[PDB]
Amino acid sequence: KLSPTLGLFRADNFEDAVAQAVTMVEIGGIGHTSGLYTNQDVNADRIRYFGDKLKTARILVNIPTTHGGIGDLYNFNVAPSLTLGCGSWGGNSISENVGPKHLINKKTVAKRAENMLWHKLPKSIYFRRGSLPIALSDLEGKKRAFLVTDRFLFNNGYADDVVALLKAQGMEVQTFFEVEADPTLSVVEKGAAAMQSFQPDVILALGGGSPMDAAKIMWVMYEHPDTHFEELAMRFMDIRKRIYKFPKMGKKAELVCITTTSGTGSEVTPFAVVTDDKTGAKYPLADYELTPQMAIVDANLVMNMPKSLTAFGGYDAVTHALEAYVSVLANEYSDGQALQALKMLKEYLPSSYANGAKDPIAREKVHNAATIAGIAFANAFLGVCHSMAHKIGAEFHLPHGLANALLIANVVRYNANDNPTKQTAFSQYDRPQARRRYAEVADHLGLSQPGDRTAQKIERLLTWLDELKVNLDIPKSIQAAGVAEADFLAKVDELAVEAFDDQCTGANPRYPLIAELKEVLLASYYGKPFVE
Amino acid sequence: TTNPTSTAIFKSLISLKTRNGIIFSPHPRAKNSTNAAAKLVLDAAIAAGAPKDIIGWIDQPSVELSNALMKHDGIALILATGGPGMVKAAYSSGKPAIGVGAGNVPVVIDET
Amino acid sequence: PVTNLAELDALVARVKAAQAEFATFSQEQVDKIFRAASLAANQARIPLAQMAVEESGMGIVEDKVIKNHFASEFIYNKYKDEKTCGILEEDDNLGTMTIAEPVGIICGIVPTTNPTSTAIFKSLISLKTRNGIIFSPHPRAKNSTNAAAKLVLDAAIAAGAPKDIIGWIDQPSVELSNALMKHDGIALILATGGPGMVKAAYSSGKPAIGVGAGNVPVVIDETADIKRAVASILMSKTFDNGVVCASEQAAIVVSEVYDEVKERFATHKAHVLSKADADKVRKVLLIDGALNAKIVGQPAAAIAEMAGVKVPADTKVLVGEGLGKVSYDDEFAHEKLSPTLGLFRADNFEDAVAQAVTMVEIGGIGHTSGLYTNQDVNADRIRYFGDKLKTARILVNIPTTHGGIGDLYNFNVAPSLTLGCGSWGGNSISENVGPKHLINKKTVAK
Amino acid sequence: HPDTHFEELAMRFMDIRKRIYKFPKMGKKAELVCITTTSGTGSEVTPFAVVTDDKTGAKYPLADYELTPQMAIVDANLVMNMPKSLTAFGGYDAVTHALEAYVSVLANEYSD
Repeated sequence: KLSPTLGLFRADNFEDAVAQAVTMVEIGGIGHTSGLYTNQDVNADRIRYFGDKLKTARILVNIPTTHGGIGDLYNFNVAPSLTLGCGSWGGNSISENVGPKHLINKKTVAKRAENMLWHKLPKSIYFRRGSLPIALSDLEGKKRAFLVTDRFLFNNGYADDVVALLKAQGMEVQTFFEVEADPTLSVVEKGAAAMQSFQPDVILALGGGSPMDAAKIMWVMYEHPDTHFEELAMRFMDIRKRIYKFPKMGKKAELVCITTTSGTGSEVTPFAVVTDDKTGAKYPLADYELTPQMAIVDANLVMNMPKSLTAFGGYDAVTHALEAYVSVLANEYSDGQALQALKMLKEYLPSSYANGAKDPIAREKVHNAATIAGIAFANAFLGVCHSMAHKIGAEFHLPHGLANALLIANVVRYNANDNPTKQTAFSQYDRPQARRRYAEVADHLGLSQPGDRTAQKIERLLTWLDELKVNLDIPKSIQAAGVAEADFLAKVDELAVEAFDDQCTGANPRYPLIAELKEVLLASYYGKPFVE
Repeated sequence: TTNPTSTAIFKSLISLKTRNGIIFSPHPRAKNSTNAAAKLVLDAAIAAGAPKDIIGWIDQPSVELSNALMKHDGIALILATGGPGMVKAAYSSGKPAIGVGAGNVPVVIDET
Repeated sequence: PVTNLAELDALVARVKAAQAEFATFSQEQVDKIFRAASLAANQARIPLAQMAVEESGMGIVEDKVIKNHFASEFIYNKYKDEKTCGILEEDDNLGTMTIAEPVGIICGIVPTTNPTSTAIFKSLISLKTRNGIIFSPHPRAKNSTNAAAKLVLDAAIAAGAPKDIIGWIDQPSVELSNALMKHDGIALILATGGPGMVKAAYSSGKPAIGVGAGNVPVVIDETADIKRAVASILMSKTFDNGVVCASEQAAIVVSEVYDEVKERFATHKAHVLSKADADKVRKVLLIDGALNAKIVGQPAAAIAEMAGVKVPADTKVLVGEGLGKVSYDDEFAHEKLSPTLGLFRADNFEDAVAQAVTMVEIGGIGHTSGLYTNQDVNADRIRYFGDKLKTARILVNIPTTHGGIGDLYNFNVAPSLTLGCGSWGGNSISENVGPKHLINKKTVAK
Repeated sequence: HPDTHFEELAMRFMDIRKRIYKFPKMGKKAELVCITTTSGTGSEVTPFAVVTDDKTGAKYPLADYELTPQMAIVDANLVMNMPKSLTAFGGYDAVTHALEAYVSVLANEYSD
């Protein structure tokens, strides 16, 4: 009306008035203002019942929709009834008051900049024969303790030793031996629930592979019972996306780890793998707060562990090392002890494989070498072969450590390239050429004639590994490993596609594509040399 | 015509905020006072170091002139308010536009 | 069966009521639906990438799969939990409650270039806004899109969702699209892709924002190192045959560093070109004057022979010289969206700047632009250039894409997509989309 | 520990391997963030300290692993301008540190 005139309605009830109101506003076509006159602290239900139905810009209760009462203004802080526009007429177009950002145009300029590389380690480690008593001697008043182990090893006269030493000053403990070859999404929560019933304050990780890392996982689940778990995985998938925060531990428990298998560097790495229960979805966890603060590397354990599981672990470590050195993530830092472990292993593998426990020299030597390898790729990530072998082990239940050991050969032949600039990225930046690096390894072992070219040294290198791995009595084609090959061909197709993106990604200097993986897989299965 | 004065100074002032240039379409009803304000505010601005003008406004405003500048290429934006019929032609421009208007403003009173 | 306005309007009513009582949900319960939907869309990127490979027709698989990776994870990490239900903020001192509320029914337009990522994107953010979304797949790429519609809705349903929140079209057709796009019940529309498309979108009398791009120029001065930029834009140029938004369209080279850059391309798979093959490719480049629609995502050898000339096979991109003229009529001036590029011969810094500004305006949308130069000897140059250029976004010594070594290059940035504007007109600096663009306000004063 | 005197901090803990018996008990109410500046000293990682007396300058060496700072940062921005041959002095100190360390009887495989 816009004039000193008004028409009224005769409403029936609260809801009748509300209906008439909504119907009345829509006629304007712009939701601007609407008013409620009512009792105010006997009726809140009414307040926001009414608020729920009405879509103006702005609701006032027991207030005139203007400016200027007594003194300052009624109401004294509010935009004017004008200044409320919208970019649309259409309907329900809730007006918004105007601001200079509606009158101003933007810029962001992003800068070019450099990155962060890394080297971080667990603080505390011990290493000898009979470490255990003298290692744990420094365990004063840490009062509650929890065991993580496997029923095979707990079944052996091993756990008894540590619980006795826990009684030595006397700890309230409980053994947990209820993990099989893998983290499951099933034991993890029962273990978490049991210990959080116990509220232990020290966690004892025992063994090889699955027992330790699953613990870590459910360990952290004790730290935050509140959160769900995907986003622990989904949020933190790999390195260098330090975005943004931690699940917040160091809290109410510490980690003391005991390896048993010579060949896994897991007990130092901040890594974990968990498997889903429908279809076994892989979930990789990787961030440095996962590193245990306590690591002990005794030997007493493996004098009696038989061949060639020895070989399996050693070959896993071997793979870890050679991939780590050539990794694009390789700083100078990992090169030192990676080279060290590689050099020092070449003598003590044949002896320990042939001799043990008659040779209580080579066994602990290769144990330490494997630990050093774990030190190495703790910062340099894995190679494509590693997750790919994860896969081959996955479908055919093949153990880790030898599955990759069947691959390494062709793998470096894939790296055996002069300059294919087909898919490589940023080649001449920090990684001049892998071939040279390999040759440095070769002559660095002295595996080369003083007068040689690179490729000469390279073939010497992988010949060395060839009959070296001959020495340890392993099949040379995966068919010789006992695999039905018709289905191999049938299912290698999708095997390769998941082999591509399985976190490899990957410091692999060169891109693979789906095709090359397939060539390599078939060549390795037949023991054929992948060469082009 | 309802608020020929406050709106003009409003827009002009916030424009000089945005380091802008503003063009005015006064109503043939209420233009002389609006143009007087245009003078006055520009004069204040000039006696502060402003460029010789930042205001434009229409003398004897007419519909075809309004459509011509409203469809002028050089203009970057338009600010309309008032009659519903007005802002709808404003939206019918293929150009960015926002219109300040209102609808029927209802109040309801209960027994309590 | 989605074919006629009978069943179209029926399903409109269906999803529309479903939104009506969907919008009544508490934040801490929609969150679970959120997590589950994100997860279940998250793992199976490989399938829809693969059957996108078959349905759409071109392109590279892993680019597609990891765009799905990046898109899903960006979306979730992008919007973990931001208060969108009920009260937003309170002033008990003045009794001013500010709350928010969903908008309504929205249509979604799916281009063939990214038929998958866009759909999940829109749908996921919609269930964020407690919305209902309608899809207009392209008759090219619809089956994979509808498969995604199934899959994501199935995840949502196995979380407590109303029986549907998706609508999508079977055998999409233009009249159906105009009917729903002009349907009364719809509250908004989200279009992207062809310039011609979003203009009809704006021609609706209804709120609309379109995600597009213009010709993306880069300029190179004498003080930059050649091989660096050469590298970066080979990676971007080759990305799935250069079909991503905000990708290379014009190479601007200052005077005396020119032929050396050119042989640097010649030292690589790029094929320079300065003869009648200019016309030989410009025919199919712009046949109808409207950007002939099968150069899209096609390999360099394919587009060379299918332009009529035979080329060394491993070549990656063809390079055009007949570009001394600067205007619309140049087909190199328009965007290419294929592993092809044309360059300029600039005279000085300011010549290149002028050509750049003239080049951008042709796109009509200020989206992206690139400077390759020395960086701490020239700041005057930096922001001289910054002063003249009005794209959305300036990058110096950087490719305008996503994914280098490790995290991303650059590792914190919105995608080249997701950048729309409420206007086409000119200099319309794109803004990326957010839920406040999808949510309505309230303050109640006490 | 404001309470204790200081000799026995030195007198009690003179070198390595006499882990007899306890700590002065820190990790307490402050943390350590260290920035080296001189290329050639590994002090900012070592749990070592040297203090000199005031009569005659009696040397007091302190050595035990809880002295290690939890935080170490090694930037370069610092020494582009530090002149020759103080560069050489630090580098040669580090050189000595290394060659002695390798041949030391305490040398495990770890330091090699």
